Formats: sequence, C-alpha cells, structure tokens
Amino acid sequence: LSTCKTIDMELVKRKRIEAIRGQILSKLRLASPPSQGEVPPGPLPEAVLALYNSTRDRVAADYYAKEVTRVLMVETHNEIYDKFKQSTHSIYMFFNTSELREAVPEPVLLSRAELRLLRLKLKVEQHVELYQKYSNNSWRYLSNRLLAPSDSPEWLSFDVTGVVRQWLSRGGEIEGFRLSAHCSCDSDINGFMNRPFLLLMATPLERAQEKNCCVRQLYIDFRKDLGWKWIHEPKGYHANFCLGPCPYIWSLDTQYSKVLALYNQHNPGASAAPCCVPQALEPLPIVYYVGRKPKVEQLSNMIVRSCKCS
Amino acid sequence: TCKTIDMELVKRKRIEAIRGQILSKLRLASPPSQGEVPPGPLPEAVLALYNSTRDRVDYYAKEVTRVLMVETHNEIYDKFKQSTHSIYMFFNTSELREAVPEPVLLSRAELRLLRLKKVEQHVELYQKYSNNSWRYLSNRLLAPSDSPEWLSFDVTGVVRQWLSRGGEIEGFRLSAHCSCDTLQVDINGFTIHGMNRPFLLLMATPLERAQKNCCVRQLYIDFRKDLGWKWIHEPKGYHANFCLGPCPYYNQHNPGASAAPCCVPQALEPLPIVYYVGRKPKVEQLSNMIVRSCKCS
Amino acid sequence: CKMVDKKVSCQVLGLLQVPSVLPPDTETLDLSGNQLRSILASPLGFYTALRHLDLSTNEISFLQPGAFQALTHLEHLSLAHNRLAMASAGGLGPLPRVTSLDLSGNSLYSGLLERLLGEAPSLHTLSLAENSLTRLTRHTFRDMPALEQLDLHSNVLMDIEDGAFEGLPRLTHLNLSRNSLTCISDFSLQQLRVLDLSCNSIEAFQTASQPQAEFQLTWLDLRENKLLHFPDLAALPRLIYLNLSNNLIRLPRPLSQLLNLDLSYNEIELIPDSFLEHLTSLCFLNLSRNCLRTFEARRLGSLPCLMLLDLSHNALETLELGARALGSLRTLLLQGNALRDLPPYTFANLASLQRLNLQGNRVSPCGGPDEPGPSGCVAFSGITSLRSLSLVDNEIELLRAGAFLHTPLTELDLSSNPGLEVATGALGGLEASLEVLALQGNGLMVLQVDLPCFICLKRLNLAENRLSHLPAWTQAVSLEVLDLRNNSFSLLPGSAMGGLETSLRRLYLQGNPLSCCGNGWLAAQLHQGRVD
Repeated sequence: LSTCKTIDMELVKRKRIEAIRGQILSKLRLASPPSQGEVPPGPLPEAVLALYNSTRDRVAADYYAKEVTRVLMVETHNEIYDKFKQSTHSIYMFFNTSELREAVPEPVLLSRAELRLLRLKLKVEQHVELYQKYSNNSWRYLSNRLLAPSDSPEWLSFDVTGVVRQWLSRGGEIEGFRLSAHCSCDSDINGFMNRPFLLLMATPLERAQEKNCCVRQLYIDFRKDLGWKWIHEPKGYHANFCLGPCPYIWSLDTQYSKVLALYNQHNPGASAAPCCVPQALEPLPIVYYVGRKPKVEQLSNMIVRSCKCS
Repeated sequence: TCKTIDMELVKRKRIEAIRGQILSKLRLASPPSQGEVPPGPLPEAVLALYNSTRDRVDYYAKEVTRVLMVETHNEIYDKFKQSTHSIYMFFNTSELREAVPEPVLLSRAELRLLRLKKVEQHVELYQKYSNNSWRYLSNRLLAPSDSPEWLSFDVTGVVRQWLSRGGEIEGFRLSAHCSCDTLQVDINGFTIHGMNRPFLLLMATPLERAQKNCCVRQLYIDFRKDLGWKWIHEPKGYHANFCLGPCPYYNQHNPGASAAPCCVPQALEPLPIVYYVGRKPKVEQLSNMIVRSCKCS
Repeated sequence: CKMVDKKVSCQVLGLLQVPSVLPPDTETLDLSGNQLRSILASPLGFYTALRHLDLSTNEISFLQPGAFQALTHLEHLSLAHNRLAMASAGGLGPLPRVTSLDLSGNSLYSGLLERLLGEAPSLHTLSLAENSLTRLTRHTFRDMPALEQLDLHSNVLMDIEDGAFEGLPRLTHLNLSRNSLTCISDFSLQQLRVLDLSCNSIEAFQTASQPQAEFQLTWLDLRENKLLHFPDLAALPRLIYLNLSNNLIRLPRPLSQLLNLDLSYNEIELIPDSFLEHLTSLCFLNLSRNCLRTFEARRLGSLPCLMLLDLSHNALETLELGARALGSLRTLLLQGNALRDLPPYTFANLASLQRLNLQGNRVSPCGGPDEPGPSGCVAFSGITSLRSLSLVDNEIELLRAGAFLHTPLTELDLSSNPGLEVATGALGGLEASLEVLALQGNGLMVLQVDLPCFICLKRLNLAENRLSHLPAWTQAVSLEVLDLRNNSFSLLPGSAMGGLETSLRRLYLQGNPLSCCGNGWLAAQLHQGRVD
C-alpha cells in the first residue's frame, strides 16, 4: 500500500493543448479557425506591426496571523502646535517613536501600518494629500485622496507601512505626517478623542519563525502544436499549466509544529475541497487575418505565473 | 450540470478546515490554556483596539487600436506650448469615434507616454475640456532612468465619456507637481519628435461580437458550539462562508487548472479576533477567512 | 487512591507524580487524567507485578529510559493524549510482554516514532491515531512482527514508501481513515483483512496485477474521497464490503464475492450492462443521489441475490427491470425520482418485493380487473408479496376501485396527494391485511371507505384534511391510535366512534372546530385512553 510516485506530464500537456485551443477560439468568438490561404502572402504592414509591438511591449508570509496594535497620535497641545499648528489648508499628525518601537520591537516584523483619520466635514468635495516629515525642514509626498462627499463621519485609511518601518529603524523621538489640501502651480477631522492613530500589524516576536501545487512549464507554437497558419504573431507563447494535487488535511486540536505549516501550502483557504488552480495570469496579444485587414487583439488571462490550492 | 453534493458533508469539511486554519495561522500547537485568564470583561483598551480593527474603513477579447495625438504644431502651439509647469496634449475626437464608434464598446484605454530620458520627478495628468477647465486624473513618481521608457495612465472613463459626448478636439495636461508651500522630465513630441508621440492604445469590443451554479453559500461559525473552543473571547463566532456548484468548461477563467474546472473564492475578508495567551490578551487578524464571492476556474 | 484486590484506581485528579505508597503487589494501576508530567523509573519500578497501566490523558512528557523495561509482566500500557512528542530516546524500552500499546493523541510525528519505541515481540495492537504522522518510511514499523491491528486515523499521512508495512506479516486491521493520502499506486498486503481509506483525498486507487499469491482483504472503505473512477478490484477476490459513497465515480468476475456495495453520491449517469454482471452475489446495492437516468436491469439473472436496491433521489425517468431478474429483491427505494409512465406490470414482476417507496414521483395507480385505468398506469393491484407501500406526493387525483385488491399489504401511505378522490371501495382488498393507513393532507371531504370494517387496522392518520365526520364504529376496535389534526370535525359522539376505547390509547383533535357545548362525550373520552 505505497503512495503514488510520479506524474506523467506527457498526457497533461496535450490535455492542456486541447483546452487552450478551445480557449483561443472562444475568446475571439470564432467557431472554427479562419481560412488563411485567401489573403496573399506577405509581411504584416509596418503600422499594424507597430501597434502589435505597442500592445506586446512592457510599459512603466501573508498566511500567518499578524498581531494588531495601535499607537495614538500625540496631543496637539504640546508637541505639534508650537511650530506646525493647524492652517487653513494643512494639518500635522505627529507620533512618538519610542512607543511606536514599543509596539513593534523589530522593524523586520512590521507587515502593515495604516494611518487612520476620522472626517467631520461632510458635504464639500476636497482633494487632500499626505506628506511625510522627511527632515528638520523638508517633506516628502506619500499619497493623495479624493474625498467623495458623504453625510456622515467616516474613517480614512492611509497605508504608511514603508514610512513607519523607516521610522522604527532610523526615526527620532518625534515624527509625523502632513495631510494638506491639493493646490496647483497656477493657483476638518477629529483633533484638528478618536484622533488619528497608526494601526500597526506585525508578526509577534514569539512567532517570528512535483507533488505540491506549482506552475509547470509549457511552450506552445501555433504552427506545429496546434497546426495553425492563420495566426501570424506571435509564433508561440508559454501556456504553462498548474499541477500538483492539493490534499485536504484533516485538522485536530493538538498538532505538531512542523505539520502546522502543511496547511499554508495545501489548503490556505480552508476549502472543503482544494484544487490546484491558477492564481495570477496576464494577457496574450495577437495579430491575425479575417477578411483582408489585419486585426490586433488582446486575449486576457492566458499565461500562468502562479498556482495556488483553491 | 450533474452534481451529487451532500451539503452537510461539505459544511463539516469547512468547519474542520477552519479549525486547522485558525490553529495554523496562529501557529498554536494546541489551544492556549485558560488556567490564568483574569475574570471579568476585557480591558477597555483591548476592546477599543478590537473595534478599531474590526470596523470598515472581461472574458472576451478586446480590439487593439492606436489613435495618435494631433500634431503639436498644427492645433496645440496655437494656444499652448510646453513650459516649466506642464505639457499639453490634444486628440482629434472624431478620430477617436472612428477608432471606436460607440461608448458601450470601450473596455480599456491608456495614454502611452514615452520619456526620452534623470531626477525623481512627480508628474500629474489633468483634463482640459477648455482653457478654463480643471480635472485631475492620476499621477506617477518617475524615478531616474538610464534609458527611454514608455509610461501609461489608464484613462478609460475619460475616453468613454469623450465618445459619448466629446466634441472635435480635446485632451490632457501633464503637469509637474506643485507642493503647496519644474517639469525637468523630457517627453517625446515636446523636446523622433513626429513619431512615437503620446497616443491612446484603445481596447474595445467589435460590433460583430458586441451583442445552482458556483456561488457563495452561507455558513456561520460558532467557536463554542461547532469547534468547542473556549479560548476565543471575541467574536462569539464569525459569519464565515463557503461556495459550491458546478462550473461549465468567468471573467478570470482559464482551463489550465486540470481536466475539470473549480469553484474557488475570488474575494476573501480577514477576521480580527482577541484571545488570551496565558495571562494577557492579544488581538490578531487572520487573512482570507470570510468568503465573499467565488470564481469558476 | 481507591483500592481493590490487587488493583489500584487513582482518581482523575490530585496527583503530580507516580505514588510511592501503593502495595508492591499491585497488578493493575489506573492514573489517567492526572497532572503527571513525567515517568521516572524509581517510583514506578516498585510495582513489578503491574499487568495494566493506564497513564492516559496525563501531562507526561519525559519517560525515563528503562522505566517500562523493569515491569516484565506489563501487558497493556496506555499513554494516550500525553505530551510525548515534546520530549527521551528509547523512552519506551523493550516491551517483551506488552500486548497493547496506545499512543494516540500525543502528536507523534514521523522520525520520532521510530526512536520512541523499542522491541515489542508480543505487541498485538498499536494505536497511533490523532498524531501528526506524515510519512511511512521504510523504517517505521520495524521490530514488531506480531502486530495484528494498526490504527493511524486522523493523521496527516501523505506518503507511504514501498515496503513500509513489510515488517508486519501478521497485520489484519489497518485504519487509515481521515488521512491526507492522494493517490494509491499499489496494494500488496496479502495478510490484511480490513482496510479503511475513507475520508482521504484519494483520486486514484490501484492494486497489484496478476499476483503470484492470493489476497485476504474482506472490508474496504473508500468513501468521501475524490475518486474519479471505479477502482480495478480484480485482484481482491475476497472483498465482501465496499463503500465508495461520496466520491466522483463516473462509470465509463472481479467482484463475484462482494455482498454490500454502496455507490451513492458518485455522479453516475449510466450503468453499462457488463457492470452488473461483475456484481454477482451482491445483496445490497445503494445507488442513491446519483445523476442516473434509467435502470436497465433487463437481463435474466441480473443481480440474483440482491435484497435491497436503493435508487432514491436520482433523475430516474423509467425502469427497464426485467421479469424474474430482481428475484430476491425485498426492498426497492425509488423516492425523489421523476417516474411518470411505466409498464403496468413493472413492480408486479418483482417476485419477492416486500417494501416499495415511490414518494416524490408522479406515478398513477390503476385497478386492473375493477375499473381499468389509462395507458401508462402502474398495476399495484396484484403484487402478492408486497407488504409496505408509499405513494406520498405522487399527485394522484383519482384512486381506482381495484387499486390494491389482490395485494395484501400491511402499511399504505397516500399522504400529501392533494385532491385525492378516493373511489368507493378503492382500498377494499386491504380490510383483512392492512395495519397502518395514512391519508394526511389529501383535503378529501369524506372518507369513501368502510373504516370500521378494517378488522386488522392498528393505527390511522387523517390529519390536515377537510373531514367533518367519521364512519360509524359498531364493535370493539383493533385500532390503537387515531390522528385527526386540523380537520373540520365538530362532534365525536359515541354513536359515531363508540368501541374505539377498547383498544384506543392515543387521540389527536387539536386545531379542529369542536362544538364548545355539544362535544359531550369527548370530555369523558379525554379522561382515560385519550390525549389532547
């Protein structure tokens, strides 16, 4: 009664060819491949190839629990007002770094840090942006938000993970952000008591430390694997596939520590029936002839870059 | 279509999976001992933190079609020129309609900028309905580069409303950020000058194509009742879910999973909990706990 | 601790170490449930006469080596649910006379099991369930040839190297339920007799082919797995029980000795003719909750020994079962299917049918010689061997006069057939045979049958009907319980039901519009032999 040893990819690869042919046909709303012989042979025209290259070319753990803790903004009465008081267009939220490091003892542990504000202004639309206290004088831009009006107070969430980690590792005694109104070259909240705070989330210091589902390589050439001439560009693409059966692990109250890590790679989602499925995909642009004019089209979610159990 | 589900068995499978998932995420070898938990309610600060963390705060192919910017010497230099502040761009709306006739066909559209070559530059993209109009779109923080590169802003909605009610010529403005207390970056077409100029790479549905199963099921989890755990203090159970149902051979569908597809979650929400590790309480957040909606893959 | 002759039974709680004050003559010692955090050899070694030692559910983590070697007469050691895996290399020394050893619940893992134990020549039973075992390497079960039963359920077993059970020639019982196994490529345990692979993730199951030796497996449980096919069990001739339930087994002698096949919840859509031939001598066949569309057992000699056939909650549309084919079939379950029209003599040809459930179908009966019915009716009129019949929710609007005239059945249920117009004397042939009758939810205005004439009737149900008066009883009733809920009954005078009290002991009248003043004798009936 021995466990199954190997998996024959020589069958699964062809079974993937069978399905990906159908996916190519379906994505273009084609019942059968078009006739290639009628269009005279020749290169794709230069402008069409430039368009195809424009679409082709590039441009521009989380499983384990995270202890949550929060650090409240310093009182506006003593550190903040004396040099960075509230103005018509800006506010300044300063935080004590000593207690910030008390909340998270090591910078490597911090996973997420959400600066949170509560807004009292209800109906007037406004564009506001968030800057870091970068030095004794300077500021650096983090992000901005468009405040869609609403009739009730609401909580804002600003992701400040990198700034907070930099603060833990290099920060001084007092630091903070500026949140100020957007303005151009040609041209509110509680505390400015539910005052703004940093909801840190970090791994606890006491907790810092061919079978399984994986993406498996497959390259498809339209000319020989699918026997297609009607598709002119690209010649082929990597339609890599997911394999590796995810077994359901029957849980139990008392579990050995090295076995508690088996869930994160066989059933992260606590599904009743896990299966190895694609997690991340990206499109495939193509050029082909229907009628007598080339067509540049983008087919979405074709390549496989990652696989996950359920 | 054919299915032979025993819903009770699926539910118990997810209950026993939630047990192991919660214990594994916390890396608890066994349920923590309650032998020294203080009596009475949780501290006010702990409940405040728990409330703080608990509160809320297409399949088918697209037609690719470029449309180039109007020549800067022909319609733009008559009223606007590149300056220290901003660059101005304008597009023939009739050409946009020619590329894509009706708004309901457009799916995506991005303005493909090219940077010729320096310093960390903050640039933002505005609309320009007219000389007096102001409307922000997006921005990017452009790090120094050693080579030219393309950069894109997703501008789908603006192009759709242009197709709905656009005039003849209108466009964008690319401005350097103005901290409220210069456009050093160089662009093609606002110095090779006449080609590779900014354009919209439209994606649209062609007119010749334009014209229970897998779903989230409800399942409440009561820690004290179905798992028997006394050590989770809040919540007194959480409203988890699962999903089930056949998937025929879908926005993110791809048959590359196996010989048959699967009904799997797309959206999952974390669960914050509070519990006592020995003497002191701890608030933790577990990710991918609550199932919101499911795909077919 | 409590004391009995040559036996000590320490209570659930109160002790931190093994007591030193017990008699040296102690032969049985129970210490379970206690806070014992270790087993040092010094206190325990005094009791060399120990034969049984239950240390179960203690906090034991450290076992001093040689502690269990000194007790030469120990026969049963139970260390269940302790904390051994947090340890004591060779903690359990050699165990010459231990016949049973329970280690379940300790969270033992692969690698530590192989050094925790020692030579156990006479070990008959070993329990390792509820542990964290993940792999059965070549070197797992060495040094225990006399093992006959092995328990490994609730483990995380994913891999089993070829020959992991090579050192267990006498193993007869192997329980791998609720494990994480995923594909079984071989089966060569000639000694084994019971195999439980239920609640696993097995997608495929395979065995040896053309073996040079026989196999002794008699009981295979392969259910709640991911099996996509019916396994090739040609090499398992002696298999008696097989439960493939809750798999994904679509169908496309090896099982001549199989007696109980449970093939429900398996996405099956068709049963090929060659399939049922291999199931000769089968006595139970559960095909419930499949996508099956028609049963085609028309071949003579098909399923000769089958006593039960469960086809409930399929999409079954018609039955092609042949005459004298299902000869021994005693019970036939067909509820929840979509039977509409059948040959009239479908169920009459079942030679030894005893129970027939047709609830949820839409079959229509007919009376045969008396008041012939339309085409496509089913002739229940002459099923001599039948004894219990159900026609609930068959949407029967009219019941024929000779519906059951030559079928002496004992229980009949016609409930929830709205608007059932019972023809006068429709149930005539059941007066001397029927013992229970149900007509709930029919909405019928009047009972069109001489109900007191049913000499053999024992219980009756008429609830949720528009009925207003009952036929006049005139003799000592054989009835025992009568159910009349939510009906339009207004009076129950002695002239109408007198004689029921001789055997009646339970009654239901709640919800009926009894006359507040004219009920009369009902209040006196309520005194004794009545309820509500």
